[PDB]
Amino acid sequence: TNLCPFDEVFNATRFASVYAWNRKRISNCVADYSVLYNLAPFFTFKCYGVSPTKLNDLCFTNVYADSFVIRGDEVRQIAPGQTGNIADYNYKLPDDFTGCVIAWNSNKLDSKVSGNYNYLYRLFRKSNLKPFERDISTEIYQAGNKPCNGVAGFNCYFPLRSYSFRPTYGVGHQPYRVVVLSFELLHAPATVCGK
Amino acid sequence: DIQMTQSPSSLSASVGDRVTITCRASQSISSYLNWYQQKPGKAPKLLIYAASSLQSGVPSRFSGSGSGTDFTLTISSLQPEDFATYYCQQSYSTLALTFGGGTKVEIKRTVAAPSVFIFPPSDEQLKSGTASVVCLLNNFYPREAKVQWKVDNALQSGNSQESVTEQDSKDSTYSLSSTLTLSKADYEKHKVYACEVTHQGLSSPVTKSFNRGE
Amino acid sequence: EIVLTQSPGTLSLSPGERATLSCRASQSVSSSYLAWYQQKPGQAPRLLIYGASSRATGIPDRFSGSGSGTDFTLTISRLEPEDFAVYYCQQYGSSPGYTFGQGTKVDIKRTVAAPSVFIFPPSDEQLKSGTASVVCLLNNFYPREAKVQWKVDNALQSGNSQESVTEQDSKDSTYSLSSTLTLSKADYEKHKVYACEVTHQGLSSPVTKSFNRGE
Amino acid sequence: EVQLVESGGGVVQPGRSLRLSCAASAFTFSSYDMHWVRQAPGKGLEWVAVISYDGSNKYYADSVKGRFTISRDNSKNTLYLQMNSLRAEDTAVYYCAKDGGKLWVYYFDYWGQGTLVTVSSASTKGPSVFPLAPSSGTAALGCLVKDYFPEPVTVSWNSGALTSGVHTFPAVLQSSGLYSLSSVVTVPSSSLGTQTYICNVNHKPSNTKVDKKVEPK
Amino acid sequence: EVQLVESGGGLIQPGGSLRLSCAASEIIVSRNYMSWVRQAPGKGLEWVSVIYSGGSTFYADSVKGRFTISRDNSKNTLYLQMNSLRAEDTAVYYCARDLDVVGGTDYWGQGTLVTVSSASTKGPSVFPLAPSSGTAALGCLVKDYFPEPVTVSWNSGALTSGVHTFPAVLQSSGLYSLSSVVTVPSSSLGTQTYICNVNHKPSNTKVDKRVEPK
Repeated sequence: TNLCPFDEVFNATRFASVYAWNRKRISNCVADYSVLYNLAPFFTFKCYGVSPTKLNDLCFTNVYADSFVIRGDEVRQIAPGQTGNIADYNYKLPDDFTGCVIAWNSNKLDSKVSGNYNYLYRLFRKSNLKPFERDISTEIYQAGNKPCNGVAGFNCYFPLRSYSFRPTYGVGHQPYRVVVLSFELLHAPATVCGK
Repeated sequence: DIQMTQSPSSLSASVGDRVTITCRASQSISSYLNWYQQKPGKAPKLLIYAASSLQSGVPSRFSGSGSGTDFTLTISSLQPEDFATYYCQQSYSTLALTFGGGTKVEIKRTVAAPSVFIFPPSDEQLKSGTASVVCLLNNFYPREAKVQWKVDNALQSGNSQESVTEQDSKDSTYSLSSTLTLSKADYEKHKVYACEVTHQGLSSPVTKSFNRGE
Repeated sequence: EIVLTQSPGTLSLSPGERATLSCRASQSVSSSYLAWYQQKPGQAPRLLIYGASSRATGIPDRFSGSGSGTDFTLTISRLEPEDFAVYYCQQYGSSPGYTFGQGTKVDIKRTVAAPSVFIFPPSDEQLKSGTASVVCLLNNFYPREAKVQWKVDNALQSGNSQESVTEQDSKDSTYSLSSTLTLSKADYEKHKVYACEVTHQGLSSPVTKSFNRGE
Repeated sequence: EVQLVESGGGVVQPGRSLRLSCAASAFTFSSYDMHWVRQAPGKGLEWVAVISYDGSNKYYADSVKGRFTISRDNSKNTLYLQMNSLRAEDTAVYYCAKDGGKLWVYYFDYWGQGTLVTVSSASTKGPSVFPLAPSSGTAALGCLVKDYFPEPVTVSWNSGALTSGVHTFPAVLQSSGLYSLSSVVTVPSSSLGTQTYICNVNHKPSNTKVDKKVEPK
Repeated sequence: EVQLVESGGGLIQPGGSLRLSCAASEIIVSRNYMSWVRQAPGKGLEWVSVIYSGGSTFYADSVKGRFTISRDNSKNTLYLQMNSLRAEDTAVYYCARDLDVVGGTDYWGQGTLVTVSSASTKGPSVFPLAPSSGTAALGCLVKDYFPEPVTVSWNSGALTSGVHTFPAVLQSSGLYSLSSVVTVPSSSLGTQTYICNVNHKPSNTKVDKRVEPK
């Protein structure tokens, strides 16, 4: 009677950057849906392809728990069929995404007075990300005609930037911790059931 | 949220026709599209769920197709009890269920030009400090009509309201009343009051006017 | 969205003085999301500073920026006559796209300069078309205020001319005015002396440049 | 054969509270999800809230979040909706809908007749009836029922004897928070000098009945 | 050698279409944030659209549904298709590469003018201004043309110092009129020849005119 490790994902002390988003593979457990069952109004809760009141009555093959950090103006992109720097270059959700997204304002946790430059994001990429693609490459992005060869220069920039979360910023520039729960049902034994 | 767009907003058809209503979603909603009928003053009724599945009790003349963003409700043979509004509703974002603008299937008939009437404010109301000028458009088809107010040949804007009736149960026409509300002071400061009606059944815009005190 | 508001609207300073151009955002954004642009007349804007404080490549040392939150500043020390332009601040924190500021116009003062008055009769290639355009030219003067009075046989011409002033020059910071007196070919021969009176602060007395038709 | 019957709707001042009910019949109530969907006068449908079959799960739309509270009593087969801090925009007909349950997502297969909830800071006011005199083959004359609250009003002509050519228009909500409508009738111009036209206006909320005689000026 | 050369502006009737180009050199359009910024005559700057290296497009609320930004990697050219143009769309349109936090918007195009009007394009008329009796002055007169702008240079751009090209004036005849002058030393009058180069892209009229004393 193992319980699905959801506390380890929501109650984590440190979250990942959006470009290197962390994923916890949860399987063969009993799902105590309660972290999402009754969520307060100050929680952004959007489910796609599945109803939350029905999750206790469904068994899935695997459930994926993706967690990372973005700013408030970018949470609208963590959704199926969305475009933008986060959706295209950091964390993309498919068009037929089956699962829920959870986001809450973490300005009291991830924002320092002198700036919290620890959280990063990808600004430049040659093409868009496929759904559930994770690109941790830090190769100098070529924006011009001459090859970079690992040289930061004109039309040759480092593809990652910092967020600089300061508490005195607006709500759209404050850090939001996002947890994306994917519910997968493939030709396999269903093991993640509810109770 | 996800925006559902329904075209057309209103269509005219007669009994026996084949009516097809369109429904577009701003993003792919898989096959989770639903169709609802609602008569005036009554509750909405479910027709099609999951894009195409027919709800029990609903006649077989209703059907749905489409997947992704484009969806289509089809009535093979329109019946008299099928003249109503039809809403499409997406259920992909289960925590953000959104409906469409609806399509009103009206009874089609020949074009009928409106009978324009204009009424000055009564002397009784003028003793209370308010003037109400009424412009009547009587028994026209279709519902589309433009009503402009002119006071001393000066176009009015922001002081009038319209009201339209449902399709008449005998000739399937509409009637509209536009109410221009002025203070008694502003009413006495002008002479020529007119409303200009633009309709399809009119060769030119018809203007009905009156002169205050005549 | 985010609204950007600059101040002041117009700033007139002597060469060598210090300018201070303000800019503020409706929401408290990071200092790294602001940028300043200079647009001289007839040109596209060029980047001066990005990230509020970092100077672009090839921009002189006298252009410096500072500020964070909702209080950003552009300082132009050692103002030069080639700094005559409109300066915009922009923000790219409300992605996608950016939002520009209302713009601060920077005029440049100098010493009074008298205009050089030239007058041009209408060309023969033009008189064959039916119109006759007399042109008077005021070249390189300061300040902008200069009255042009057309005298046709010592009769003041009203409702018959159109003036045109240029932007401040990038080197001498003067203006130039072009008054054009258009009148028909038939009415061009009814009169004889076509003059051009010029009154300016740099003239101890109004200066008139005229000519005679056929001389 | 599935029945849903609402109650509890009425007139309420802004910022006050109101509670709705929804009696379920002829189906296993305690095993289906339940929804609330509202519809403003003349507008489309808007989903409000959902509660699980056992009532342990509650979810709300962003326009009613933290302001409404949905609950259910499976021993009484009734669905509830506690509405606090009511705004003027909450003015709508509130339907309770049963979840179809066959799909992984939500869809409403049966609705209640609906109950009206009007939010306004205007007190009950009787209507003032002013005549619409005919112009001095067919003529038009009517009555103007102006400034009343709340809805509805009933207008007859000649105590019901005259129903042909009568068009009673829907009430419009003026900028003063008071309703106003017009009722008209078209008659032959020959009967203007030989027939008395009386409109019978009735407003039960304020208990105000006004008979007005329309005559040419 | 970093250029952003624009082309394709001119006069277009209201409700018509026009397509702007942004030829790029040494900068690859398909691997950069490329935007279109417009500036109404006498107003500030307005961002219109952007395209990402991944292909994502975004438009401002003032051009949504009417503009379409595209590109062609083989030609390395950014495009902007404009449909349903009106009076407000008259502006000087710029393309520019966006660097966001890592450099703002460094390189800009020279900008092409889009005039939306219901008037005919009339070619200019260039008339000389011969000098009369310390230094001397002469120039050309670019009269009766529509619409803006006209580019005037002297000796194919070889004569920069001393030239004053005046702004156009809207005369009563609906057309424009523009004066361009240059002060030159009186000594090099007969030995140095002066020619003004007047170009009118909307009417496709290029005229070179000789100026010499009577």
